[PDB]
Amino acid sequence: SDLELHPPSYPWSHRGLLSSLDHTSIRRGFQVYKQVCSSCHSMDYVAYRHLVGVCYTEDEAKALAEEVEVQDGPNEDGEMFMRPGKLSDYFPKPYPNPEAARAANNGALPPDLSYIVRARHGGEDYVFSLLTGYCEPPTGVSLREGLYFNPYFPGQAIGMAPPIYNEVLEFDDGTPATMSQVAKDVCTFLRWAAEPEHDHRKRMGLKMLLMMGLLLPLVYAMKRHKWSVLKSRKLAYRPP
Amino acid sequence: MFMRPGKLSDYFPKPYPNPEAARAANNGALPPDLSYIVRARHGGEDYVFSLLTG
Amino acid sequence: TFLRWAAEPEHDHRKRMGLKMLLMMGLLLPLVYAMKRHKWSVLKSRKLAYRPP
Amino acid sequence: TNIRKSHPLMKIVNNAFIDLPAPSNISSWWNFGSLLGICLILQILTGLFLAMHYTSDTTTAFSSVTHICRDVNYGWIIRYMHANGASMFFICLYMHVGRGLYYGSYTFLETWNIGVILLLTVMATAFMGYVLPWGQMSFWGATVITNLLSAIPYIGTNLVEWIWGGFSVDKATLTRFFAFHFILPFIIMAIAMVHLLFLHETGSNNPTGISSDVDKIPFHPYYTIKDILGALLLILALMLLVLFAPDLLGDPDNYTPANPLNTPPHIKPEWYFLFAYAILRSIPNKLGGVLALAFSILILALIPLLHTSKQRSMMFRPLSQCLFWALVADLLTLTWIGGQPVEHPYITIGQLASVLYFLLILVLMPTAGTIENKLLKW
Amino acid sequence: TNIRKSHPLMKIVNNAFIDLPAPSNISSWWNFGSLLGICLILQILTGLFLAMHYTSDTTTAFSSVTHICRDVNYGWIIRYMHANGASMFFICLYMHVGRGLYYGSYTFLETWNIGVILLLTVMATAFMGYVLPWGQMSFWGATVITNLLSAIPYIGTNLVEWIWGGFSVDKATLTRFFAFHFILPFIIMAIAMVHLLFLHETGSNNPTGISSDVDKIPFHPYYTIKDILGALLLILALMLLVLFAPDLLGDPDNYTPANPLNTPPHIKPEWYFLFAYAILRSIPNKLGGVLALAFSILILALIPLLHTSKQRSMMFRPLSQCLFWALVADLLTLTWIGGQPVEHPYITIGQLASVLYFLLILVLMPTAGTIENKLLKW
Amino acid sequence: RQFGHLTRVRHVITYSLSPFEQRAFPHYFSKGIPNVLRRTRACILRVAPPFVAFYLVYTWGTQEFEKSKRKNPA
Amino acid sequence: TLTARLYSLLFRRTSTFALTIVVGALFFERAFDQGADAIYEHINEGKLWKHIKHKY
Amino acid sequence: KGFSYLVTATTTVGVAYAAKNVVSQFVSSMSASADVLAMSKIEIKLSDIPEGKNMAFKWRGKPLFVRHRTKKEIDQEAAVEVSQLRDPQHDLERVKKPEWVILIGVCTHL
Amino acid sequence: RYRQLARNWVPTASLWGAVGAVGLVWATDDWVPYINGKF
Ligand SMILES: CCCCCCCC/C=C/CCCCCCCC(=O)O[C@H](COC(=O)CCCCCCCCCCC)COP(=O)(O)OCCN
Ligand SMILES: CCCCCCCC/C=C/CCCCCCCC(=O)O[C@H](COC(=O)CCCCCCCCCCC)COP(=O)(O)OCCN
Ligand code: HEC
Ligand code: HEM
Ligand code: HEM
Ligand code: HEM
Ligand code: HEM
Ligand SMILES: CCCCCCCCCCCCO[C@@H]1O[C@H](CO)[C@@H](O[C@H]2O[C@H](CO)[C@@H](O)[C@H](O)[C@H]2O)[C@H](O)[C@H]1O
Ligand SMILES: CCCCCCCCCCCCO[C@@H]1O[C@H](CO)[C@@H](O[C@H]2O[C@H](CO)[C@@H](O)[C@H](O)[C@H]2O)[C@H](O)[C@H]1O
Ligand SMILES: CC1=NC2=C(COCC2)C(=O)[C@@H]1c1ccc(Oc2ccc(OC(F)(F)F)cc2)cc1
Ligand SMILES: CC1=NC2=C(COCC2)C(=O)[C@@H]1c1ccc(Oc2ccc(OC(F)(F)F)cc2)cc1
Ligand code: FES
Repeated sequence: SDLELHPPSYPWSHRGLLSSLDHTSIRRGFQVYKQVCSSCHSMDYVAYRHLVGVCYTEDEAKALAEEVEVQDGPNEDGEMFMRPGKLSDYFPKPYPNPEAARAANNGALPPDLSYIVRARHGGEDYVFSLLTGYCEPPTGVSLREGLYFNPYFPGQAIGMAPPIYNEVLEFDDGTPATMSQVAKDVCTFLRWAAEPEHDHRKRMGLKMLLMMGLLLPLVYAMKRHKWSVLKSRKLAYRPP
Repeated sequence: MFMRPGKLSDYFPKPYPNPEAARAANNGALPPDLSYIVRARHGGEDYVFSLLTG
Repeated sequence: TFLRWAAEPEHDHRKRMGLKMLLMMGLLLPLVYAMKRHKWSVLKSRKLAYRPP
Repeated sequence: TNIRKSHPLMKIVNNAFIDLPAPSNISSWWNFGSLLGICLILQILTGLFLAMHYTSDTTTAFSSVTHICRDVNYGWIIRYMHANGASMFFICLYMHVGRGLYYGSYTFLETWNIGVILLLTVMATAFMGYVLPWGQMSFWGATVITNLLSAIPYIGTNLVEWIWGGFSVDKATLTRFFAFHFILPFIIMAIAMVHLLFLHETGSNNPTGISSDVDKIPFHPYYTIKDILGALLLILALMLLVLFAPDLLGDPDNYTPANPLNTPPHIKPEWYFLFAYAILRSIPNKLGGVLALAFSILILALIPLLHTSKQRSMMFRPLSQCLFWALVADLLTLTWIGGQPVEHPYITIGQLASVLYFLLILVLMPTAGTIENKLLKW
Repeated sequence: TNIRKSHPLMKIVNNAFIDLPAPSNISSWWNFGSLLGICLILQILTGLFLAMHYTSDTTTAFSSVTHICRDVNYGWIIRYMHANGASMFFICLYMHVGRGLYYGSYTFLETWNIGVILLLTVMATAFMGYVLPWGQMSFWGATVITNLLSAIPYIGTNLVEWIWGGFSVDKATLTRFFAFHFILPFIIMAIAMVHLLFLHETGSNNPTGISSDVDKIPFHPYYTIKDILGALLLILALMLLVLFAPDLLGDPDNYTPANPLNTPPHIKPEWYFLFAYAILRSIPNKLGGVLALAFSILILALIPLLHTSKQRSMMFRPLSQCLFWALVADLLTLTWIGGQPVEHPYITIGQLASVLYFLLILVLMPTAGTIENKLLKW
Repeated sequence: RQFGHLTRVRHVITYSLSPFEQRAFPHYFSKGIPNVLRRTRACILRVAPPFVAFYLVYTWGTQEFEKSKRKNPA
Repeated sequence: TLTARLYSLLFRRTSTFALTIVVGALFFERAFDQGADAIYEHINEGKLWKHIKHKY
Repeated sequence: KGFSYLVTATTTVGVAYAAKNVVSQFVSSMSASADVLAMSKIEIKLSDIPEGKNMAFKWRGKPLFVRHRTKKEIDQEAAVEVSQLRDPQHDLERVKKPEWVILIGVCTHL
Repeated sequence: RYRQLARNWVPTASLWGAVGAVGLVWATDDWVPYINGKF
């Protein structure tokens, strides 16, 4: 409690200044959210459309949308119905409110995952080392039950059961579904979910650095030119 | 969700849960909300009075 | 009557203020008007004389 | 020596409003400038208060306004003030422009064109403000009017959709109109600063139209008292509306929330745009109607070049005076027509009024200037 | 003759920014004034764009901002710019104030006190802007800070509740903070106009501290080029953050919606207020801490009277230079402390840093001025 | 330009009186009513004619709208 | 010198100096975009959707 | 002169590029958001509507009618009165398929 | 005579008209090769 273990720094394929997200890794990581996390955890800020051009073709995304049941607004009778999802629907809330979520999780509310990378210090490093960090308590530690030991969490007692282990799911691409591999992929997706802009921003960064490489010596040269009149000048005092 | 008795703090209740429900119940016509009705019809009280008695 | 009140709860307060506004303006309009005339009296009264040699 | 004359900030205020040589003989018609300033301050204050309570989401917006009127302390008086305020502003504006035309104040070109821009800018402001409550008129008004820019060939459709930020006037349009409506009065204040800056180069015109340097008087106290008197009268008027007749100048459909499925029986904008609505409605063709609507306003900018009289002011110009009042009455008629449904006889009254309007400004009053000149042997 | 010198509007711009006699020798430290202007324009533009998309209802607000970042075209870059923009503004502000202190620019009293007000006004602005997203920090930050006004005896409780418009920071507070945050930059622009107006009475100081009338140079083109160069460097910096490190200067708790039931582990305001947070936190007593926080800022206003040196600028004042940099480092320390939880050793580091701060301004640097005077036989 | 070099005036005498020496409303009705009549007679034939015509075009056209909305026997 | 050729051809007349700059910005925009883009997309080989999209 | 003005000309080009970018970005910010484009278009399955029967849908928040038309409807709407209509428009140019008429389900009147 | 014996702004306003044409076409974004000719 009130101790440390701050995450180490894993060499993500997107750590580098000009390095984009691995989009194949995002695709796998989505799968990890879909099959594992989405039972407990919402992600209210992603819609099926957002996967298009990122990790899924347009109709692939449509397939994924059609797979879910969503409520739709009042019909003729003034009744609510269910339908298949479209691209336009946001990824569905696993419970109809937070209190319902709590009842289902021994009184703990699972955070929405939209921003989770962004709203926890350490981001991907934190979350990765969380999922892969579960260990048996040290000698002398006894946790209230249904709260698990994890050295990377504040206080070390987390109300989340270790959600991740080998072959916990099947990969579209068929990548070896080892525990560490699935924690990487889900983290990659969780970064993208928190910051869709990651790649565009990094592209612009490059173009900004380039333009500034041009413009900074250029304007600096303009400055020196004008000021050369003054820099060169020699003064002479000549009283009679 | 539960039901309870109203308090002072509750707004006067909607007779149906949406407009489409209201329509079904009124041969396809939607009864206007009455909050502003005096204000949102030319003639105000004179209009509405002569409507009800007309 | 209820439908008027529902549309405009303020009906009575507004009408009270109307009265107080009319009253204050009854005071203030001739008052300030009098102030105006006073200052301007210098100018209103003045007589002009052209007197070339 | 004396602070009012030296201190960098006080100097300006002194030069502007205390020791400014004003003509002896400016009439009540010169009150309007100060009054417009008041209008502007009034809107900003009442506006600011409203904006502490209002929301610009389609779903919350109509009710947030009524919430001001029911549950916010004195929210009602503030709201009705800002609304009647907008009317008082346009009255002041049209009176002010009237004086410009009749007394030949428009000879002050820079002052004048700034003024035209002030007018346009206040117009934009009030157009977008009227949308903010999200009533039936607000919505259908804003839809029809913005759609006119669709008649622009090549780019019309794209341009209107970019303003909207979608395929109709919807969530994105309201939120941006809130933004624009907030910042525009600020820009109006600066333009008005400049408006004055140029006026202060020439000093004021007067009703004779004849130079008044031989009979100027210090602004304070003559015109300080007189502006105050005028402001009282403006307040008398404003509050008469707010406290006795708050809805007199508005449309009731604006108490019925905006509904994209049910179009109101007669769609009109606010009264202060009715003359221009009626000109627009007179033209069969839609781009024609647009260009007429624009010209009904922008023509203001041309009036300086259309001046023929050897005398500046209409005081001594009987024929011109008659024509001036003709134009005024015609604008009353254009307003009547613009509030009317498109049926006989109004279609034809409107067409005539529209012809008369442009005819007066571009042909009749120029001519009259000249006839008068000949009557005077120059 | 020449338009730039005559025309009422151009004259001002000429006098202000083209033909203004500037000292030959002003350093990079005089860049900050222009840069602050840029900061201000930058915030207004990016701000205006954001405001076309944002809503100030507790329920919609957090998501409307994220909507800008997900679904509005380029909304992300705009938003991050306005946020890093706010940091760049405070950097420019603290650099600018630094130069004031070191070079004795504060002898220009009117200019200087206006400046203090600019600082306060920008502070208010950024405080209220940070609330607008309605994150965990936004909310709990705004709560703690506004609550300090509760420590005002007699009226404290009432006063804080009136600001809020209720019994906690809630719906009414956010909507009004949106309003205030919008109009304040406008008022900052005017105050800044005035800030310059007074500066233009004296012209600029320079690093020697010695009058420079014998060696002035026309502003354009020497300082036009040089300000541009500076603005590039500001842009380089701003965009480095936005495009490489957009979250570097912020707190992650501000990605977690505001929740009145769960208080964050460490509550801090933005970094640009940390020195003052740490001074406040040093005092046991709550009204004590308030008055210290206020004094840590308002003391700026007194520094003119605390000047002892016979020389204006610190250029030739070694002892004073050391003390100046001591103050700077101390403020770095106060910032560190203010970002830290209230535990050993930080409680005591903070207390010391707080003492050191006031000690330097009110006793040490006055003294040093005087010691230096004696070292020079005056 | 400010008071001091506005223009050049020669040979003109201005006599006036303190406000505190004088009535605010000298002969307000006895001079003022006649003056107002004089003022109105002067302008009404320029100003009133248009508004008469407005009232008429509005009277007529309002009632032409009335008539056309009725039925006629045919 | 090259610069001499440029001065007399493009830069002496201010109308021409402007025409130069608009036209050159045109070709610079296209060139710089295309080149920097290729620089980024080689630095990030394999990782972009546009690199993997052939699979779906 | 050439050299020193080259620097100037170069400089301006770079700034123009950057400025173009800054500006046009701000501009697209005002054009419809991705979420408003996601409601741009609506897909309808034609094999899921029967012959003669109307089927309503929701479009830009408004009713949107598609109708499968019989050869009765097609021929009876083919040779109606060319000119005499209130709003003169023939049928082979209100539609793109003879047997499919698509219409927004809002009365033009009120 | 002497205005008309101006008309020396005709070749300069020719070059300013190309600046206006090419400028509006750059700011707004086929038959110019390379630039946009290859989208
Ligand atoms: C896009 C903008 C379009 C163009 C703008 C049109 C402006 C709209 C008009 C508003 C009224 C403007 C007032 C004009 C200046 C007044 C001139 C005036 O007072 O003339 C009077 C007669 O007064 C009188 O008889 C005064 C009676 C005032 C009449 C009320 C006006 C009706 C409002 C109509 C609203 C649509 C004679 O005065 P002078 O020649 O100065 O002589 C004084 C005595 N020697
Ligand atoms: C409520 C407000 C509170 C009070 C305000 C405090 C201000 C915060 C401080 C920011 C930095 C201000 C800069 C002060 C003026 C700079 C003076 C200066 O450049 O001095 C240099 C040494 O420079 C150098 O060595 C330049 C190095 C610059 C150091 C970076 C500063 C660190 C930032 C800390 C942030 C919290 C010597 O220059 P001169 O005496 O002019 O002599 C020149 C050569 N003859
Ligand atoms: C229900 C059995 C869960 C499944 C399946 C997953 N998670 Fe979870 N998670 C759950 C609860 C009840 C909580 C709250 C924990 C607490 O101590 O109160 C959580 C929390 C997280 C966190 C937050 C860590 C922090 O610092 O707060 C993360 C990053 C998280 N969960 C991630 C996650 C991922 C990636 C999952 C699928 C791979 C996943 N969770 C499944 C309950 C449940
Ligand atoms: C020229 C100045 C202004 C004019 C002409 C003006 C005009 C209008 C108009 C016509 C309305 C519709 C009023 C109604 O019928 O409900 C309105 C509403 C509003 N205005 Fe303004 N306004 C101005 C300045 C401002 C300013 C500066 C603000 C805020 C900073 C503001 C905030 C509002 C708000 C919140 C509403 C919605 C509430 C309401 O409808 O009353 N206004 N404005
Ligand atoms: C916000 C709107 C406006 C404000 C605040 C404003 C303000 C003022 C002020 C204070 C004056 C001097 C006082 C006066 O002579 O009445 C004035 C004069 C003037 N204004 Fe305006 N004005 C506005 C709009 C306009 C418009 C729309 C026009 C013309 C289309 C205009 C043209 C003039 C002219 C010509 C004068 C000089 C009058 C004279 O000296 O005879 N103004 N204005
Ligand atoms: C001194 C000038 C200004 C400063 C220092 C400033 C500062 C801030 C700050 C610190 C935030 C929080 C940013 C964040 O972390 O999300 C913010 C948000 C915001 N500001 Fe400003 N602002 C300024 C001017 C303006 C203006 C003039 C407007 C609008 C007219 C505006 C509109 C907004 C809006 C809508 C937000 C919410 C969106 C967001 O959080 O990014 N700002 N401002
Ligand atoms: C929005 C914030 C501000 C803006 C836009 C601003 C603007 C400017 C500008 C343009 C200059 C002239 C250029 C320069 O010498 O750097 C200047 C100078 C000055 N400002 Fe500020 N300023 C601001 C805040 C402040 C503050 C907070 C202070 C003091 C607390 C201050 C005190 C001064 C002083 C003393 C000078 C004269 C410097 C000299 O000539 O040596 N200003 N300001
Ligand atoms: C005076 C002749 C005797 C027989 C008719 C007696 C009725 C009174 C005279 C008016 C007759 C109505 O006939 C006419 O109808 C049209 C259609 O609405 C209207 O007139 C208008 O028509 C269209 C309206 O879209 C416009 O293009 C046209 O420019 C305009 O004149 C007038 O109302 C009237 O000119
Ligand atoms: C040096 C003596 C040998 C024995 C102690 C060795 C430990 C190192 C020295 C510091 C001892 C800690 O004891 C002390 O604890 C308090 C409580 O948090 C902190 O000190 C603080 O106490 C409260 C905090 O609310 C403040 O009112 C007080 O002004 C301040 O000094 C310091 O951390 C430390 O002065
Ligand atoms: C200067 C001026 N010259 C003349 C006349 C009359 O003719 C002669 C010249 C005037 O009537 C006036 C005038 C103008 C405004 C005013 O009161 C204000 C001030 C400021 C204000 O807010 C604002 F935003 F505009 F700044 C609102 C009202 C008082 C007097
Ligand atoms: C006047 C001035 N005197 C001096 C120095 C340097 O010391 C000598 C005196 C300056 O650097 C400057 C200066 C100040 C601002 C500026 O660029 C602007 C202008 C306007 C602007 O928007 C605003 F809202 F403020 F109006 C934003 C930036 C350029 C130059
Ligand atoms: S006939 Fe359909 S709304 Fe009038």
